[PDB]
Amino acid sequence: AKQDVIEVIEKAHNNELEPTPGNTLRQTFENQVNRILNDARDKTGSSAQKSLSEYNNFKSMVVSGAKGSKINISQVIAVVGQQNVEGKRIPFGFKHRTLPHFIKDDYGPESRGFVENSYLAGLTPTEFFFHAMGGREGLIDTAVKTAETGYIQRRLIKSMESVMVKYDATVRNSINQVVQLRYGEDGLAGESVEFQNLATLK
Amino acid sequence: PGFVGIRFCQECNNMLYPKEDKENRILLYACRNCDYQQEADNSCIYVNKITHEVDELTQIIADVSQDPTLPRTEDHPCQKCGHKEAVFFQSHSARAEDAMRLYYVCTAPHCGHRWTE
Amino acid sequence: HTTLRKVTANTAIYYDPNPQSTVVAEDQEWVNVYYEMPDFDVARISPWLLRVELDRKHMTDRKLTMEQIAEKINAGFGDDLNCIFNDDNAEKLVLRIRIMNMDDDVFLRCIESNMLTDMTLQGIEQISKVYMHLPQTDNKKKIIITEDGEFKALQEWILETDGVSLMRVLSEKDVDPVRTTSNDIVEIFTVLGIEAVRKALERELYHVISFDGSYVNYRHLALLCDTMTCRGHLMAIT
Amino acid sequence: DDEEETYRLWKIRKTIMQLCHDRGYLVTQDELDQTLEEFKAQFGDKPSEGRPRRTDLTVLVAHNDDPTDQMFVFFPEEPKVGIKTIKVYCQRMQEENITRALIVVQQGMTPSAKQSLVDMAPKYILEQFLQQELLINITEHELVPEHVVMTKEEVTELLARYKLRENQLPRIQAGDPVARYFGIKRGQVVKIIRPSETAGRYITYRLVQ
Amino acid sequence: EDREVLRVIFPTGDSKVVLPCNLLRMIWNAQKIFHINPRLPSDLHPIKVVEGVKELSKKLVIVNGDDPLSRQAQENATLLFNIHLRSTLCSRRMAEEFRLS
Amino acid sequence: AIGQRIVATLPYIKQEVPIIIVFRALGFVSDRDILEHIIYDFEDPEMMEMVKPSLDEAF
Amino acid sequence: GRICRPLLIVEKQKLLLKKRHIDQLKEREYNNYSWQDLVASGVVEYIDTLEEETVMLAMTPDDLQEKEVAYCSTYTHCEIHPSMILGVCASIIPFPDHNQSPRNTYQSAMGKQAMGVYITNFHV
Ligand SMILES: [Zn+2]
Ligand SMILES: [Zn+2]
Repeated sequence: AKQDVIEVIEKAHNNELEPTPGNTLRQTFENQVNRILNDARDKTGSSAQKSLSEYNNFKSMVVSGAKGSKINISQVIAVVGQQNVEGKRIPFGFKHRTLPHFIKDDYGPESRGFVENSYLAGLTPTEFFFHAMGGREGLIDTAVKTAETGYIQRRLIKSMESVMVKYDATVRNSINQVVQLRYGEDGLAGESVEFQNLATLK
Repeated sequence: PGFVGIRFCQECNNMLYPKEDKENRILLYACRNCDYQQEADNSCIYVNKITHEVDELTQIIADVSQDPTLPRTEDHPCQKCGHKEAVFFQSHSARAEDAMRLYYVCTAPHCGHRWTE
Repeated sequence: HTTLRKVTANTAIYYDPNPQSTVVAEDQEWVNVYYEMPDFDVARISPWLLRVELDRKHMTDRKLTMEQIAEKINAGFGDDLNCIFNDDNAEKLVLRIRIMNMDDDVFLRCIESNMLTDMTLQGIEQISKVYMHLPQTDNKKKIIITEDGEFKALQEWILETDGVSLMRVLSEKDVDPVRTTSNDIVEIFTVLGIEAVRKALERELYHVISFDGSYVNYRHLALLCDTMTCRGHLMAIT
Repeated sequence: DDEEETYRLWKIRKTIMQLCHDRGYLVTQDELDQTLEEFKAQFGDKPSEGRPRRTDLTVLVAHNDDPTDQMFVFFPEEPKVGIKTIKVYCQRMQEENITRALIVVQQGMTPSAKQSLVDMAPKYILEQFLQQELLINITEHELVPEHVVMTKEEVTELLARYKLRENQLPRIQAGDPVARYFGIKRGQVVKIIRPSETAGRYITYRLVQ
Repeated sequence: EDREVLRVIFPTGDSKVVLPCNLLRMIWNAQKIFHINPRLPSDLHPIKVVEGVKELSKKLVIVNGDDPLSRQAQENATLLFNIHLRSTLCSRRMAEEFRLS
Repeated sequence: AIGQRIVATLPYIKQEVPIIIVFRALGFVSDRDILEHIIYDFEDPEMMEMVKPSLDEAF
Repeated sequence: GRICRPLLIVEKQKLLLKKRHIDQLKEREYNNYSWQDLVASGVVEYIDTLEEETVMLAMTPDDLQEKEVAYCSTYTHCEIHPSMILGVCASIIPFPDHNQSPRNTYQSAMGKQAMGVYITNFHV
């Protein structure tokens, strides 16, 4: 995968790369590199998953669905993978560099935040910092979405709070205006319904 | 076509603005501060390069070859001096979409030749 | 949408006192081929010329020609702004403007800066970009019923725009006015109405909820969407 | 420049015929589905020079229930229609003893003209339409459900069945695109029939405002 | 006719629907409660299936009233379920698929 | 209006001020002097045309 | 207010920190050879965030080795140790490079609520 990314970089450097419709050359190069590295991550994860025995306890908990996922196993055994900030690779926070340990204009996988180690192998210092950046993104998202989502929740509640099913089976608000002549267009409660198949449709 | 530069009066050192002389039907450059006039030599008053076909080799300076953080290569020798080593870097300039193009500079001192593959 | 700037390579203003002997050397052929017969009022000519250079790539990418461009200029500004041009054969796609009769040169600069922004050569305003593609998912494919009675998903071209003019795009030849829609619910309300925006709003909320694989009972979406549309207008939850 | 002009005229006429048919006016099947070539044969393919002139595109239909209840469709030539043109059309309607009309403007209509269209409502119910919004029949859109103007007897039956007042039904604006398509005024109720994924079919009723 | 109504309701061929009663599970429950032998001929008259499904459909009331407006609203409220019911409790399916008594 | 104008939001002043006005207020009245202070390479017409609107606005 | 950090200066492709400096640092308590003597020897340098942009760092002296394909070959500084990127509470995590980073953040927060002996003179 790293040789593939090197080949794509060499193509871009020699102007042997032409953009695809709907994207600029930078975006096309980024798409190619990200596709290569995602393919590498998925292939390595499949290798790790097939390596597992029936006695593996990660596989036990993932199989039962109790906890974990196959991506977690891949990150613990195979490779942690690409770290993204705002949906893109690690940005050039220095001048044309992600860290002072890299050369300028280095779009390689390790420079831009591809963790080629597993959690058991251990991250290198640059992989450690990039992974901390990616995890900081999740912490910020978790801590910032709450206010907006809670305000949305309160707004929805105050907008619909008094809408109720009446004894004539119509759904009405406090003003007694009719919102639905029957709840859900069918006058049925949502606990008792369930998924089925229409046998004469297909 | 090429751009057109600003030219200043010879008396007040203010910029000369374009003007047309109907009597001779000829372009003049005249100062709206003093009463100076000059016979133009280009005949072009304004140029807009919407395509922005700028040769970024002109923006490069040889001093960048002293940067320890730039990558160096031995595979692209200098055509002007024959030095083997050379630094390379991308455009990293706005208004340039196809900016994966590499620009090379010779690391030999006092040569400073710059080129592109 | 394509403005003159999107297809233009470079503009310039010259002082050409007599078009017969132009300032530029490569534009002397077609200018005399145009001037040997009087097509316009040569007396009502200004010495300030505005030469614009196009680029073959953008001309071909839109199937555009100097004829259409010159027609659009002579329509937006009438006969007051003369425009001439060569054939689509020369190595450089060039066309020359003059003003027919603030000073003249400033007026040429102003109309240059305006034409390069507001002169709509082709397309619909407010639609920046459009992407054509084949939908691999059946939700955007064309689901028909074959003569045998089976559901068949036809793999057809669909366009996704970056702006919205649903009002205009619907009324275009070879555009489906039945399935063409938008995600801007306000335009759906303005163009199609309250029940159309009710249905579209239900679709968009369902898309937001289900994109992460989740599922919410439809009666909850229906109740929310009826709350926002039961009074004939789009009632924001605010 | 000209083929597209006649195409637009044909499309506008097609939408107008569909609209009149949906309002309940007597429209023959032949003009209801009129091919573009048939339109060119009947009106021409050179509107720019004057064949067809928009004054030749004028439609006059009669209601199925009442032959005396007719309706006009005028196609003014000027892009921005002025009050004088409205007065001319109202004069013609007075002469021919017609009380309903549609004015398919091209660019728009002046404020004085709109105020004239609003003030004299009890005499002549004449509506305003942009040619841009008649190039498509919005009722054929997939998002638009089936709208049906109920009669006063039907509305009374509805309010008596569900035992409610008109202000308790959901609403539809008088300026709604579909309300304007069906030419319905305040006080009228429109029955909307739409498919429901939980019930199969759902009928709701919206009062015009 | 129900098939065409479904085809206009679900213009995409998605038969997954959310409905009150899981009729296949109830049929399975009946098969196991009464020890239905799928290999033997059944003693269920297909006319009994038709009549029973019609009476059942009459007994499932979401909108109450004999007036035509209530009749149409009742038709609409249980349309999809009644289609599912008629296509599941069909006489042929009840004869060669479920083989209920 | 025609091009891009350069302004300067000085402290204790609630209105934008053209840069050329500020340069003249500091004793540099000739346009040559101001562009000597702003543009250090006179072989570059791009910088020149981008500063020209500010001069045209302050004459 | 300029936050900076110390780094080992690098010669052509070698550290200036020779073995003699380590020798004098080992007997730090006898010959009073301290950190300041290391800085004064021109072997260590404080580099701020803005000067790091112009610096080419080696993560370890192993990066200064001549390789089959040289990455840089023109380094200017070296890390004293990469683990010094961590702070006080993250420097207590063992094997923090084998954890998901949110876990390291949660521990760095939870080492501060951990009981111990907050200070020796707690009796007074
Ligand atoms: Zn002067
Ligand atoms: Zn050289």
